Amino acid sequence: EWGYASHNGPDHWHELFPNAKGENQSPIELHTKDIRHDPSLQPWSVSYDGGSAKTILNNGKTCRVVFDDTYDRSMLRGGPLPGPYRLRQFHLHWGSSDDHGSEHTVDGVKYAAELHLVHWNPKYNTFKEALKQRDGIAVIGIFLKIGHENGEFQIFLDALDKIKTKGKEAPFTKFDPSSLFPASRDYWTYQGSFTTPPCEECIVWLLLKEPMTVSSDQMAKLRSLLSSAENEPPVPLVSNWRPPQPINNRVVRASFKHHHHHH
Ligand SMILES: [Zn+2]
Repeated sequence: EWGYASHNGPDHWHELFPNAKGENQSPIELHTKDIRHDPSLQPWSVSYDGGSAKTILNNGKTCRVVFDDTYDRSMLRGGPLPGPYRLRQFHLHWGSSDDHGSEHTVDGVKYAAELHLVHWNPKYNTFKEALKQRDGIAVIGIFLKIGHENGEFQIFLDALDKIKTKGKEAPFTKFDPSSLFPASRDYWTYQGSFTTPPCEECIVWLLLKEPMTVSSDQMAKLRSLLSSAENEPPVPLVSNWRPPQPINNRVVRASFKHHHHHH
């Protein structure tokens, strides 16, 4: 229905999805000088079940891994969340070249890609109902910095062979996404929305400070996917990222103390 071309891109979504025009849209630019450290922000911790991974697919917008959220198996707790959230799926956004690709930016710096781990509050009984609440969904956002090749990320990349084209899907199991987390757990949080239509404003964002490193070759593997079906001309699935939206005056807090700015 929508896309990332010039006729159906972000600047054209609001015409079909009113929420695109909302006041709490994501992503946003992160300027450390305008972000306050909140000492009350507690740590977040996860308990994932690698056996919970179910499918990997290509919907022509990105590549997503779907997990079994029929019950509390892979949970996210702590941080600014009121209770535990179920892991439902993770997907990526990336650019055409290594110099850009992430949706959020930290002090002007863009990364090659951004990984979004999507969770939802069971208190709301159902993902659909949860989508209606401002804190219904929680998303762990991880940046991918080019550097050392990532071993665990390779497990995921290899599977891409099975879903080169749009509309494809295949089994994917025994993969624990926490294996991709950097050593640091410091994060930034604010309330926003899904970066793709309908752009619901039901997300509590947790962006980790330390990015995950991946090799240029590995990113190359990522860009090998196609945004078009099978009996169609090869169209590379690149640039599936949304530019920053207006921060307005939303509170953006940091769980860590940044020593460089004051005494
Ligand atoms: Zn996303």
